[PDB]
Formats: sequence, structure tokens, C-alpha cells
Amino acid sequence: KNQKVTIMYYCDADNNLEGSLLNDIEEMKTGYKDSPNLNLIALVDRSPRYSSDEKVLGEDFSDTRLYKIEHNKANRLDGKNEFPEISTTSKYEANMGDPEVLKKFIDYCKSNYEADKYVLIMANHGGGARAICWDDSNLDKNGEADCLYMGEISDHLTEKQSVDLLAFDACLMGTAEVAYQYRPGNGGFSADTLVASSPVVWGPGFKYDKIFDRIKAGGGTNNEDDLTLGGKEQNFDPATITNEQLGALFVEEQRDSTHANGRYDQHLSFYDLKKAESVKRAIDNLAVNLSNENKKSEIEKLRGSGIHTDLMHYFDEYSEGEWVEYPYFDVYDLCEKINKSENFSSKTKDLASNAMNKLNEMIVYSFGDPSNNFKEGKNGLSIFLPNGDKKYKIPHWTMQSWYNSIDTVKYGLNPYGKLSWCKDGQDPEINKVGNWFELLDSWFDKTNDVTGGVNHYQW
Ligand code: NA
Ligand code: NA
Ligand code: NA
Repeated sequence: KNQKVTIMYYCDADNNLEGSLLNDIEEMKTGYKDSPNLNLIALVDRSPRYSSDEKVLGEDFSDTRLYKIEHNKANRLDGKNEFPEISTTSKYEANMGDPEVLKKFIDYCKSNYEADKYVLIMANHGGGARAICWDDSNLDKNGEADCLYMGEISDHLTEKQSVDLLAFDACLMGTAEVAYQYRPGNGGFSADTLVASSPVVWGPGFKYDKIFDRIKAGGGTNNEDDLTLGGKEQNFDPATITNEQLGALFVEEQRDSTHANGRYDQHLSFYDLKKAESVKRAIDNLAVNLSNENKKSEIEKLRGSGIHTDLMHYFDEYSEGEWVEYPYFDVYDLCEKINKSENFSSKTKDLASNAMNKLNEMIVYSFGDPSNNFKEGKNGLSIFLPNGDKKYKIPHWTMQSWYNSIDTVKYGLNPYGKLSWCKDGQDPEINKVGNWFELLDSWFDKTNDVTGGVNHYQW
């Protein structure tokens, strides 16, 4: 009733999105309403090549800094003990792709700005369940920009850094694997609720000024209609705001901002992550059935290929590169087409209906393309469904060994796997499918000896 809310903005502007993220910070300063129940602490890492702005944060710089944002104001902070490399006069360059930096940021905010509710907004690029936050200041073992892999974040972060809400201001983050990775009760770092978009997010990103202009005490409303909650858009007191109200804020303001500019391809969803497991298990059941009834042909006919797909998806199907990297399809649409197709038995239909029920329970709010018959609260979550047999000649599935449960670098594959979505629910028996990962591996890996085929996993 008199809670305090700390919002931690992990701003990785060390890339081409620097100007957009500086505009986002300006929007935060504009919309932020000063209150003793609210804190906005931002770890901003800028770039030395793109934007040369000096009006948002007071000067032009290229290092990593800690700021506290208030109305029309951003005061630079000291790193103190949790981040001793950062001071009010330091010139420290951080690697935002290093999960230890994110860990130090979360610990700093929890130590110096204690609160009853924690929100974590991670802002950068995004690439599904593989990664997030690419940093141009540090190069990996391939000469590319270092990034945060989901399994890497789980490996380095513990339960001490768990948050109440996790917002991904990045592309292609609303996947079932991502939501399951950070579910509460996984033993380590987790988020009670997740805000994410299944497809790419447009340039402007989130309309933070409107969001923070609605995080205000005193009650009241504006004249704008609320299409997620019904009625008029309400103001939510920081002393009493809940996870659901903040998520509805994100979803509704993104809907209004995107549709105002005629961008009906944009999406955003709010998930209760304590339902994530309930969805995963559900899909897993379906997966087992899909293995036992030899339905690879029918699922491939539902998914499609090339530019001819009828499943609701969140990538540019005209780009084979996106087919290889982000073949993410809507889970609810897949289960609905299974349940309504005449190429599936009654058992498969019932398992798909159970998956739909769990999905409806998980996805609290969502908005999408109305021309695609988007079902709010049902559509809005994606799942990895590759064209594993299509050759590029190299098959797609061999280029997707990152979608794995193992330590891929330890087995010579491309950086990082360790996705709990792929690990949990595996059937230890050989030639036996236990979960979605093993189903895909059984469908697309042509050899299954002890060496584990192309992804070094024996299903
Ligand atoms: Na950096
Ligand atoms: Na509205
Ligand atoms: Na394999």
C-alpha cells in the first residue's frame, strides 16, 4: 500500500541504436513524475561513433555511466562498492554483453535503491532464444560484437538478482523458450512477469514518456480509451502499482504509439512467467504424441516453407537468413491449426487444446496484427519451428545447433546453448522423444549415434 518500486534500465547504446536509446532516456525524463515511491536507475553504455548528443545526459561521452533519472533531470551517480569501476568522474568502458556487468548493475540497484518491487528494462537488439544486448566495444572469439546469451545469463546470474518484472526492449524476445528460461522457481535468476515482443520492434521502441506519465499518484484518468484493461486509461500510483498494471501500461502504450503511425505489424505481450512451465510441459506432451504418431509431414505442411507459410509467424519469410536464424511461429496458432486440422487424431487434438488452455492462462495481455486475426491473450508467444531439412549445400538444422541443452562451446559448436527449455523433460532413453527439442532433433538430425548427430545430442 506504500511500496517502493525500483526500475533498472540496462541501456546498451554501444551500437547503431544509440540515438534511439538517448531519445528513450529523454522520453523517460519527460514522463517521469517525482515520487518517494519510485526510482529510475540507468546503466547507460554509449558508442564513440554514432550519436554525438550532449543534450539528454548533459554532455557527449562514449564510456559507461550510472544515472538516476527524475523529472527533466538525470544526475550522475557513483558506483560505490557494487560497481567500483564507475564513479562521477570515471571513464570506464563496460562490456554490456558480459553477464557479470548486468549482475553488478542489478546488485548495485538492489543495494543502493532498495525497493519492494523490482523492474528490469533491458534495451538493445534481440535475437530470439539463442541472444540480447550486442556490444561493439568487446569482440568475441569470432571478431563479432559480444552479446548476452539466455543460457549465459542463467549461468552467471543467481536467485539474488531476481526481479518482479522483466521488460525486453529488444526484437524477437517473446518466445516460449525465453519465458521458460527465466520462470520463477528455476533455482536461479528469474522474473515473475515478462514484457516482450515476438517479432522485431520498430525503431522508436517503447513510448516511455506515456508509460511514465501514467505511473503517477492521485488516481484520475485521461480521455484515452484503454483497449487492454477496458474503460479509460487509468493512472497507477507507484505505491500500489502491481505487475499486471505495469504490464498493461507497457502493452497499451506500445499499442497506441505503434497504431498511431499505422504500424500494425508491431506486437507486444505480457506474460505471467509462473505459468511458463505449465505451457512448456503441455507442449512437451504434444511433442511426445507428435513423435509417436509420425507427424513430421503434417507439421511441416502446417509450418510451410520459403514464402509459402500459413502459420502465424514473426520473421520475414522472404529472407532465408531469417528462416535460418529466427524461424519463430505463434504457439497458439500452431496448436489451433493442429486442433482444427483433419490430419490429426483425437489425442493430438486434445493435447493441442490443453496447450491452448495453458497458453491462454500464461499470456495476460497481447496486441497484434488484426489482419492476421490476432487473438488477444492467446496469440503473442512464439516457438522455434525450423525448416530443418531445407538446404542452404547445408541443412538448416545443422546451423541451429545453438538451439540446444548442452554446452555447445565445449563440444566445438557455435557459442552457447544450455537452454533449460531443451534440457528439462528430455527422455533419457535412446530414440525416445521427451520434449520439443528432442522432437525437432528426431525430425531433422539424420544420424543418432552416441556422437549425437549434428548438434552433439543423442535423442
Ligand atoms: Na561497451
Ligand atoms: Na488507447
Ligand atoms: Na543429434
